[PDB]
Amino acid sequence: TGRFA
Amino acid sequence: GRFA
Amino acid sequence: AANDIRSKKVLIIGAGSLGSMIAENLMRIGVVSQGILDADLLQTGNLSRHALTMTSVGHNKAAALVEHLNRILPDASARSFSCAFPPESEVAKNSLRQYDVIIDCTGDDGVLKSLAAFDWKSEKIFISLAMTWRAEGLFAFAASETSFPVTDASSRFNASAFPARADDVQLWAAVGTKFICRVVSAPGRIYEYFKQMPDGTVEKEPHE
Amino acid sequence: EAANDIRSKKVLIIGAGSLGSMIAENLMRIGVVSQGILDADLLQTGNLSRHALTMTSVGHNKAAALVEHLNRILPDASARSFSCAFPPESEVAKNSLRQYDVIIDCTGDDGVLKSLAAFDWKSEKIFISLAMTWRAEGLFAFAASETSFPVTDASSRFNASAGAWHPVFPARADDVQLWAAVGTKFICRVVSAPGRIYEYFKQMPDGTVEKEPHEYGS
Ligand SMILES: *OP(=O)(O)OC[C@H]1O[C@@H](n2cnc3c(N)ncnc32)[C@H](O)[C@@H]1O
Ligand SMILES: *OP(=O)(O)OC[C@H]1O[C@@H](n2cnc3c(N)ncnc32)[C@H](O)[C@@H]1O
Ligand SMILES: [Mg+2]
Repeated sequence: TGRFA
Repeated sequence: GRFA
Repeated sequence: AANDIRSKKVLIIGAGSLGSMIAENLMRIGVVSQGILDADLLQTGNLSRHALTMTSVGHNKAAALVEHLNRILPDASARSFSCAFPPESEVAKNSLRQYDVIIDCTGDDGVLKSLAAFDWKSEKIFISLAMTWRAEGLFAFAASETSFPVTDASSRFNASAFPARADDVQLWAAVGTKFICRVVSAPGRIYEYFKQMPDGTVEKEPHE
Repeated sequence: EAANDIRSKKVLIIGAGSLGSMIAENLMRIGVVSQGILDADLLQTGNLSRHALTMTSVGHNKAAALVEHLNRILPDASARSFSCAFPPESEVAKNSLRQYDVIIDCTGDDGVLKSLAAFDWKSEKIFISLAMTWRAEGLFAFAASETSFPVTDASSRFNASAGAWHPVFPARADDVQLWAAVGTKFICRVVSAPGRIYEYFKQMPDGTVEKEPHEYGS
C-alpha cells in the first residue's frame, strides 16, 4: 500500500 | 444565517 | 487556460475565517493574481479559525493576508484593498473591475445586494461561499453574468436554510476551493449545499 | 471528559510534511498547546504547493520551522522541535519522546511503522497513523491504545483498503487540507474514545467524502 504524507 |  | 483559474485574476471580498483559508489554498495551487477586500482588523479571537497568526493581530485583515499570500510562492501577486465593498474612489472601482472571478466570503446579505448594485462593466464569474453558524453546512452559489443575481442567490440560500473549530472551517475551505475550481472550469448557474458529519464525511444536495 | 481531552495531552507528531504540518496547525488552533514535532528533512521550494509553511522557512529544518509557526498561533503554545529522524540516537531525546501521550505518525513510511513497533515507549500510548493515497483520492486512518505499536495489523488494514480538482489528478493544497481536516477530526475522536480503530476515507468528484466503514448518513 503506497502512502503519501 | 450565514457565517464566513 | 480559459478554463483555468491559475490564469484568472481573482478578487476575494472578505478576509475572514473562510476567505483567508480559501485565498491561501488558491495561492498554493497557482492563483497568483489575487485581490483581497476587507476593512476590519484581525482580532485575537479570530485566530482559532483563521489562516494567519498572532503576528497579524491588530493589522487590517486584507493587508495582513496579502503579506502572507505574497510569501507563499515566488510569483505571488496579491493586492490588498483596506476598504469595504463598494469602494468610494472611482479609481478603486476600476481596480476591482479588472478581476475575472469575484468570490464573496463575507456571509453578509448586504454584500450580496451591493454586488448586484455594482456595475462590473463586463461579464464575471461570481461565487458566494458561506457556512452555517456551527459550520454544519456550506452554501455554495455560482453564476456567470454581467450582474450578480442577488434575488436567485438569496432564494437558494433561504431554501437551504459546538462552536466552529479550525478543522470545521478548513474542511469547508477545501470543499470551497474545489467548488471554485469546478465553476471556473465550467462556468454557469450552479448551487450546492454541503453538510459535514461528525466523522468529517460530507454529503451534497445540488439545486436543479 | 477532561481526561479524554486532547487539549490537555502531550501530542508528538512524527513527520512535519504536507499532512503533518497542516494537522499540527489544526491541533494548535483547537488548543493542543503541548506538541512535539519530529523531522530531519529541510523545507524546499517544491514543498510549498502543499504545506503550512511559507518561503520564509525554505532551507530550515521542517520540524524547527513548523514549531516556530505553531508557537505564533497561541500565547500558551508550547511546541517543541526534534530536528532528527525517528528513533533518536540520544538517550535524552528518547526520554523526551516517552513523555508524549499521543504519538501521531504522519510520514507515509513503512519503516517508521516498523520503528514505532520496535521503540520502547515504556508505557501505554495512543498511537495514530495517518497517510493519503498517491493522488490524495483517499486517507488511511489507523489508531491503537497499547504499549507497543501494532505494525502488522496496521499494514494489513492498509493493504486491504489498497480539472485538477478531480481526485484522480495529482495532490494539491486543497486535497491535503481536506485530509488534514478529516484526520484532525479522527485524532480528536480517537483520544475521546481510545481503542483499536480503522477507517478509510474517499474523496469523490462531486465534492463529497465517504468512509469505510459507513457510519453517518444514508
Ligand atoms: O511531504 P510528505 O507527504 O512526503 O510528508 C512526509 C514527511 O515525513 C517525514 N519523515 C519521513 N521519515 C521520517 C522519520 N523517520 N521521522 C520523522 N519524519 C519523517 C519526511 O521528511 C516528510 O517531511
Ligand atoms: O469571520 P467571518 O466568518 O464573519 O468572516 C467574514 C469576513 O467578511 C468581512 N466583510 C464583511 N463585510 C464586508 C464588506 N462589505 N467588504 C469586505 N469584507 C467584508 C469581515 O470583515 C470578515 O473578514
Ligand atoms: Mg526535500
